[PDB]
This record gives sequence, structure tokens and C-alpha cells, in this order.
Amino acid sequence: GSMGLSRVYSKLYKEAEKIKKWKVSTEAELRQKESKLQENRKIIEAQRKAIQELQFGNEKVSLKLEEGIQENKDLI
Amino acid sequence: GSMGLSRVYSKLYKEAEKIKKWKVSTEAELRQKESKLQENRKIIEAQRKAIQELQFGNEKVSLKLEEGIQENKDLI
Amino acid sequence: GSMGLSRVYSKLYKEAEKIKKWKVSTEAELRQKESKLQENRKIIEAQRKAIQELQFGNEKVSLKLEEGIQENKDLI
Amino acid sequence: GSMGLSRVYSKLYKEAEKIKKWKVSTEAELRQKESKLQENRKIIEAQRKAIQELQFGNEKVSLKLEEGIQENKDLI
Repeated sequence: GSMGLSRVYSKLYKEAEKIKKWKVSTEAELRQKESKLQENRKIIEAQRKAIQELQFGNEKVSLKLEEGIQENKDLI
Repeated sequence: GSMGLSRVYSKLYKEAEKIKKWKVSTEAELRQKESKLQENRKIIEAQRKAIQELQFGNEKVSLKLEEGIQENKDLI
Repeated sequence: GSMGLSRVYSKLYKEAEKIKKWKVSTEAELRQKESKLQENRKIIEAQRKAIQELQFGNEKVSLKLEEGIQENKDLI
Repeated sequence: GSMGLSRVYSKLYKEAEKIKKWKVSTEAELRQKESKLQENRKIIEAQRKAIQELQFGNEKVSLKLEEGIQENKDLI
């Protein structure tokens, strides 16, 4: 056991490699999750405005149909 | 035949009565036909204006339906 | 005045002519009034059925508009 | 410098603490990003189906309006 420090040294090297590798891995996954979150915010805002416009349109159509009913019903 | 003129006279009286009666009859029927003709002109003008108003209404209803279709179709 | 009867005779002839002429005149006017009355009945029945069909149509249009309103209003 | 190893030892302890702390931090942020991504998928699928139903409704309304126009236009 005249080389305990060489074994400590070798062990520390391997652990540093595992930790560096973990860093690379976890950061990369973070950037991918963040990227796809940003994409998600875009899609969600898009769909929100779309639903808003569709419902506004349905209100306009309702007013026209009501006008047509008034006109028609004076005739009956 | 010492009274031929009395027979002429009696015959003329009867014919005058028949003609007077015919006058009364035909005039009365004329007034009734004229009366009901005037009624007919009223009904016909009434129905004419009614049909006019109904068709005008149908044009207004058509414009409203067309507007509603435009509004609806922008949404599809 | 040895010809009173000739004067009666001449007067009767003239009156018969006036009455015959009146007959022709009044009958002719009767046929014309009757003719135009019959025409009037045709026009009136025509317009009646027309108004009937138009109002029936307006009821059908009303049902369609009501259906369109139901469909539209579920969306709002 | 009779205690170089004590200084190595102390340094290693501090680095292990920094790395452990980093682990806690990055995992926690991962769980939060994943959580909010899952929420995002729910919202997006919800809005998708909503837009689908709204557009289907607009097609139904269009057919009704077209029927009403047919009915109306036979009248004009």
C-alpha cells in the first residue's frame, strides 16, 4: 500500500470525468426543454388569438342572422 | 171588331209595363255589377301592393343572409 | 186632324226604335261588365294563391334562420 | 508545507459541496421545466380540439345559411 495516493488520484480523475459528462448532459437537456417551452408559448399564444378571432366572428354572424330574422318575421 | 183600337190600346199598355219592368231589372243589375267591379279593383290593388311589399322584404332578407354567409365563410 | 192615328203610328215606330237601341246598348254593356268581372275573379284568385305561397316560403326561411341561429349560438 | 494533504482534503470537501448543490439545483429546475411542459401539452391539445369544434360548427352554420338562401331565393 505504498501507492494509496496514486489510487486516490486515479479515483478523483474518474469522478471528475463522470461529473463533467453529467454537466454536458444536463445542460444540453436544459437547453432542449427551454427551446421546446419557448416553442410551446408561441403555439399557445397563436391558438389563443385564433379562438378569439373565431368567437368574434361567431358574434358577427349571430348579429346578421338576427337581422335576417327580424326582416323575415315582419313578412309573416 | 168595333173595338180594334181598344185591343191595340190594351196591348200597348201591357208592353209598356213589360218594358218598364225590364228597365228596372237591367239598371239594378248594372248597378250591382258596377258595385262589385269597384270592389274588385280595390281587392286587386290591395293584393298587388301586398305582393310588392313581400317581394321587397324577400330581397332585404336575401341581403342579410348573404352578409351572414360572408361573415361565416371568412371563418372556415 | 183626320190623321191622328197616322201620328200615333209614327210615334210608336220611333219609340220602338229607341227601345230596341236601348236593348242592344244595355245588353252589350252587361256582357262587357260580366266579361271583366270574370277576368277579375281570375286575377284575384291568382294573387291570393301567390300571397299564400310567398307567406309559406317566409315560414320555411324563418325555420332555416332559426336553425342557423341555434348552430351559431352553441359556438358563442 | 507539512499539511499539503490537509489542504487538498479541505479543497475536495468544498468542491463536493458545490457539486452536490449544483445537482439539487439542476434537478429541481428540470422537474419544473418538465412539469410546465406537461401543462403545455395539455393546454395545446385543449385549444386544438376547441378550434376543431368551432370550425366544424362554422361548417354547420354555413349549410343552414345556404339552405335559407335557397328557400328565400325561390321567392324572388
